[PDB]
Amino acid sequence: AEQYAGEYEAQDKELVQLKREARMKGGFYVSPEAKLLFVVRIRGINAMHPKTKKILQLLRLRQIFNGVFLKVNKATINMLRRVEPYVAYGYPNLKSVRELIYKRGYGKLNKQRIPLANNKVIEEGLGKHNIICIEDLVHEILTVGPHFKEANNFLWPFKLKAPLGGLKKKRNHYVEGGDAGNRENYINQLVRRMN
Amino acid sequence: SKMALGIKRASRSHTYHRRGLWAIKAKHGGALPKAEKPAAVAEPKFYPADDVKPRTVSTRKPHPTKLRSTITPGTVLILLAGRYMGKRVVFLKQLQSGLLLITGPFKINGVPIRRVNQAYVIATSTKVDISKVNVQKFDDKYFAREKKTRAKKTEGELFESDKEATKNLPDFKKDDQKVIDAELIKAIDAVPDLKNYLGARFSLRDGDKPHEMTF
Amino acid sequence: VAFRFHQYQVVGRALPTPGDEQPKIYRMKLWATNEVRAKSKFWYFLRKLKKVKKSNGQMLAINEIFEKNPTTIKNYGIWLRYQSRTGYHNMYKEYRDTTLNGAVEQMYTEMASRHRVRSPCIQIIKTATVNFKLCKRDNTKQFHNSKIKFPLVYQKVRPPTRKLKTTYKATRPNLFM
Amino acid sequence: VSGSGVCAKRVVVDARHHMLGRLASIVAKELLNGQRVVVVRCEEICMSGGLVRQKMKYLRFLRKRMNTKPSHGPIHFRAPAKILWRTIRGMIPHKTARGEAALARLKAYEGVPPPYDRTKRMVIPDALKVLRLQPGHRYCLLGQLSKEVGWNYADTIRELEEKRKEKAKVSYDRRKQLAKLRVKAEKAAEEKLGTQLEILAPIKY
Amino acid sequence: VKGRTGQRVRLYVRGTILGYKRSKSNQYETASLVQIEGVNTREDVAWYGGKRMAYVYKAKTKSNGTHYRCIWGKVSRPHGNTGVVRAKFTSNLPAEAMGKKVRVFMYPSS
Amino acid sequence: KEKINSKRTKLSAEEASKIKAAGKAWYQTMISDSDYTEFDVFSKWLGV
RNA sequence: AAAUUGCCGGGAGGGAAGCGGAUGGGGGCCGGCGAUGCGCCCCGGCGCUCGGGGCGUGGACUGUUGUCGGCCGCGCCGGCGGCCAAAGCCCGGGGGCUCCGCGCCCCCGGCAGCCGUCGUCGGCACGGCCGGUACCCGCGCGCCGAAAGGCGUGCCCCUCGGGGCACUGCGCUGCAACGCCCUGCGGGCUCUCCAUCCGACCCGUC
RNA sequence: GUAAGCAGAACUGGCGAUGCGGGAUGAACCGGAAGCCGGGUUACGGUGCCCAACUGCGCGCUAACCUAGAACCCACAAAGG
RNA sequence: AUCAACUAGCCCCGAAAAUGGAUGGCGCUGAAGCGCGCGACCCACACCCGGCCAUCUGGGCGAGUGCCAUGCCCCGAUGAG
Ligand SMILES: [Mg+2]
Ligand SMILES: [Mg+2]
Ligand SMILES: [Mg+2]
Ligand SMILES: [Mg+2]
Ligand SMILES: [Mg+2]
Ligand SMILES: [Mg+2]
Ligand SMILES: [Mg+2]
Ligand SMILES: [Mg+2]
Ligand SMILES: [Mg+2]
Ligand SMILES: [Mg+2]
Ligand SMILES: [Mg+2]
Ligand SMILES: [Mg+2]
Repeated sequence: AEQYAGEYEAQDKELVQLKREARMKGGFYVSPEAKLLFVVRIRGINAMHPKTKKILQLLRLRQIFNGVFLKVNKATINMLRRVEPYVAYGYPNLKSVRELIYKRGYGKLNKQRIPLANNKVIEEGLGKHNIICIEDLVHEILTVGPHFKEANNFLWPFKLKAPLGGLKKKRNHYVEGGDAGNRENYINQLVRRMN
Repeated sequence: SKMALGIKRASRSHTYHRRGLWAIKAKHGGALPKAEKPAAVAEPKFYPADDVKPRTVSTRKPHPTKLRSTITPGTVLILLAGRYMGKRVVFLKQLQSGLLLITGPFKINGVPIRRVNQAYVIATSTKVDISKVNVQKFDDKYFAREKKTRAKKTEGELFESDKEATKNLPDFKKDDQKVIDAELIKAIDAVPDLKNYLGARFSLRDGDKPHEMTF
Repeated sequence: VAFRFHQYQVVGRALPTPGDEQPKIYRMKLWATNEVRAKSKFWYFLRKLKKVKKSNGQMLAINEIFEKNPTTIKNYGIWLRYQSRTGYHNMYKEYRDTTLNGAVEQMYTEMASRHRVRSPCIQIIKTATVNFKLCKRDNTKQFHNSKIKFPLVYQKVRPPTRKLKTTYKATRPNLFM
Repeated sequence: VSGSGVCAKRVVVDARHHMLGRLASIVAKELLNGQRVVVVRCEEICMSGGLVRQKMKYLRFLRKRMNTKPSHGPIHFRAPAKILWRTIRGMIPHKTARGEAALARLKAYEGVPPPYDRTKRMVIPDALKVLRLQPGHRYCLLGQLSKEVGWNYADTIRELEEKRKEKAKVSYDRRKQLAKLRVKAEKAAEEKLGTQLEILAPIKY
Repeated sequence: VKGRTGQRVRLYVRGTILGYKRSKSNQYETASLVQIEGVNTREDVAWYGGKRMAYVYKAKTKSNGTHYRCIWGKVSRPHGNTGVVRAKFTSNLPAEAMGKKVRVFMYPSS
Repeated sequence: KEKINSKRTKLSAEEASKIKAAGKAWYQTMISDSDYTEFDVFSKWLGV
């Protein structure tokens, strides 16, 4: 945990260092596009096109106000493309990821949803993957790791609270005024009121 | 810093320091003592049919109820409930069981030294100097009821026989009131008008919004 | 304090292609409510002008412009293209405001009031601090005088906060401009 | 509109130059919350829209009558007190026991019949014409409407109000006299008590 | 007024019962709605949140020597931007209680 | 709290000038607008 | 037996009544509706049970408060990072406008007080609902302390203040304080009538 | 087919079999699917009264001497001045 | 300082039906209308936590101080017809 935190600040200073250096040297630095998405479903299980119903069943969003963590890649982001009217999604940061894992962390242990209230559950779900504590799980998700598949399929879909303070219109896209689709950085702003 | 207190308490080394395993490394050699098999009663008078459970000695040690920040020995308080609601009294000190101990004084308010729950009082921004008063004589046993037997039903014949007799608060509480009342009046006359103030009772006359009212 | 709009400048380019592996760079000055909305409007314009789509495009940077001197009043001009109910039109609107950002929000509200055009319909061609002695429009140019003076023909009476609000007030209010 | 919350036994309302709909919604919520109102000078209520618009509205209201028994259908009132009372009945659910008990608290009068002459008449700032209409829009007075609709007591109310107004002018001059003497009395006590009364100086004006 | 008879100190602010927590077609009798006299805004009811109230009515039969009755309750949370509160009582109020007075003391004070 | 040398000299003046120079250069390319010399029928309307 | 009718006593009624959910007001009815018994002791005879006193206690229901957890809402404050951060403030310099909103507009360079957005770290105060312990907590095996709690030794860190780490064992382990009433005009009821708010079209059927 | 609350087809969903919150009322429109309860927060829809929520903070437009105008389906109005 | 055309926002004309009549009603005119916003609030059997019922899955309990074993205890999800 000490070293994970140390590289969190190291990377956070490194981004500013690079951007400042690029401005200094004349050009500009393009930030590295996010490796991780947080997707949260915002529309209910009623009146769904069957292909969309399958998309959500595959993403593990089988109930309104569930949250899942997703790898970014052309396979999955074009899967979200097909189902954007039903999800709101974006780029989780460290606080959002860690406090989702702490306050709403459940593990798919033997098909049962075991609360992640102690370090020992991870010894059982993982440990063939060199993930031993909650902080290993948080790091190995956030910095999408060689074992992210297992450390996400271990996680149970986050069963989130209804958005405190309300929610804008769910009918439209976030760009047009609504809530579905990319809100790349602002899933962070939404999570503190889903959670 | 409640969180910092929690961490410092939860540290293993400081748990050692608190539970005092050292000085248990003093008595019983340089190693922690053994425990034994007590309770050799072997004399059960009666065998309960259901699974047996004995009585609890509560091993849990609740935190004392905390006093408000705006309460200092020497404040003038406002009673809220009971027969003395509205009376303005003086907070002497928080007695050991967790309740406030107040005085009228009894000469001016008719409120004796009495025990009042912290919930039902409001602090006032005023202070009196009560460095010179003796209170140590007060405790919980001073107020412990020793309620009599439930074989007495208060009838019509007792209704005013108790009033026309003095078999009531015994004379030493009477005597006590005199000493506290004197030793606190001497310091109440130092503050102007405070005698009239404590003689008055607090009323919420029309157009008075409590949340707007300071205290 | 909070501004409903912000003026960003967004730079993007096509993907590198092994023919012409250094694509040309496009910079645009956009108004939008936040970063993602600015970016999404940016790819709109490059798709309809430079034939560049986001999938075959790349975002280089989004930065937010702020105003030099929020404490000084500036005559602003906005050349804007909008869609009426029956076609498209080109307008010039002059405002006075301490920030271009506030002037743009003023313009969106004024368009939505005078012409029932919603924000999805308005394209801001050009913004320029058109200093005085060059403003073309009566409503702006009539405020260009020292020794300006006028009363408050219209002022609300209302308790300073909600706490003072009563239903019954024995005395008729005294209004005077 | 939540309700004043005042604890008065009755609240008397000087309905001169207030708006019919808004005065009536405020009063209706007072009545529903349980506060007894007495609206006086109901004949002076201002209504937005021209006198011609209100005329046309009220004659459309007149054509509405039950065909097979006219005495049964709409009851088209003419007095300003009754027109306001009907308006408030519009906002109160009058087909429930709560509704009829609500209207029971409502007493509406033309003018100010005693014992409401010797009573401070509270106005509702949420409905005054001065604060609710933009000066320059056409409006009308409920009394002038009802006169043109079939209320035959306009002259009587005018007579009673002119008498009441002069009778109150006399008393108000009496209270000017008493007030100047009491001003003299306040300074008589002020220059009689000095250091004994400094405490009121920083909270007096 | 002067030389009057009645309670000599009021240690409670009056309030009016106003209804129930209701949607357009439901009532939730568990929580009632109360208007405290003198409170006008959402922040100010945060002070009374907790201070218990009393519905004091009076029945037809005399019990324990009095017709007066008391049902007990407290201010749970604000209800809206205009100083209305939600009140929770030991046993749900009669529907006839809406419109009547309620005493709101300051017992659980601070 | 008692005015110790709380944040003191951190960077030399000579590069502290170039950093601000690069900042102003970026802001100039940030607020620069197009010349609008492509719209030969709307030159009068656009003002240039 | 019901349908149905009469009499007596009660109840309520502005063009239906009946029914569901809330309590409230009446009734009518419930003492397993609600307890007085445990431990310690001394006789006085019959270590054990009963008769007497002393003893610490203990009960249905209900109430308030405290403290721990859990969840939750709400308000206040502080620090940091990012932006070219700008700006006002203090100092400097450079342009264009020509009687002009004119002692005007624009721009750059120094500074060392407060002050937007985005991100983040933390502090506090109030309150709601549930829970009250065989495991997580907690208590004893030492002392001081009414108590919150303080107290040992050795190694690392800053070296002020103090901070971090450590050797670790046996056991035990259902949170408390005080009330109200106890045959009462009491308590509460799933029964009856009535009022009030909300809901509510008459069932079987094609 | 002139059009049809018309007849016949394609992909999907709904109703039928379904309550519940909103659209005043409506089988299929909008939200949403359900064991019984307490607490919190919401979706759609709104905050003048009926009716729980602001006569809240802003900016304009409209004056209707025709029932001014006021909810996706929707309960319509045109050509033209 | 002025003239003409063009254009589009609200409003007006265009605009006629039979029981009395329907922005849902009252009413509304620095709106309680129309267009765009900003806070907060109010509102489902929806979402989160907690109690309990049932179903389904997965477990523990014998040289038995041992159990309606068809029983008891534990974990997880779910509940429309
Ligand atoms: Mg809220
Ligand atoms: Mg919404
Ligand atoms: Mg849809
Ligand atoms: Mg029979
Ligand atoms: Mg009849
Ligand atoms: Mg019923
Ligand atoms: Mg009952
Ligand atoms: Mg707590
Ligand atoms: Mg069928
Ligand atoms: Mg609920
Ligand atoms: Mg309301
Ligand atoms: Mg025109």
